[PDB]
Amino acid sequence: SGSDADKYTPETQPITTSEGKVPDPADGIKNKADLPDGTKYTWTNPDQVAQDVKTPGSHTETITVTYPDGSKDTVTVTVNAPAPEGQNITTDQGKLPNPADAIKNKDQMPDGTTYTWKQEPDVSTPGDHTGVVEVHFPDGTTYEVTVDVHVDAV
Repeated sequence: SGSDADKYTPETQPITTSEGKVPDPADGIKNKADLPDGTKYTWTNPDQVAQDVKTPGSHTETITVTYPDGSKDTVTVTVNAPAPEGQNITTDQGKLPNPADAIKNKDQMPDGTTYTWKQEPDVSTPGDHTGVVEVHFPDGTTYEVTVDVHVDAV
């Protein structure tokens, strides 16, 4: 059509965000310098990206690229919100750790997130065990994390 949208090819790159924060959609475009001066970048669905960033995962979002000729291109980008990550821990035979100890990035979870054992590791037996930590978000959602617990013989 001879439009800018037909001429240019915006390339996306994954966006990593922090808990609940929507970034500038321009952050999702790898080759902004390729595009005309004054090209605009907009979250195509602001409500969706706002809700998606409040939960762990790699979420598919769309960015609208508005060109100076009035044409537009809507591209797909990943927005990554942190998930609770397990870390290996060690405990004495018989002792069940605080489940929070088995989560490596508690600081990346929403303020007020708490932790339980959904499935406790069997600490009465020395050796390597897995347990499941339940991550309890303030908004009432939860996340299960399989974690490794080494039990030292006593």
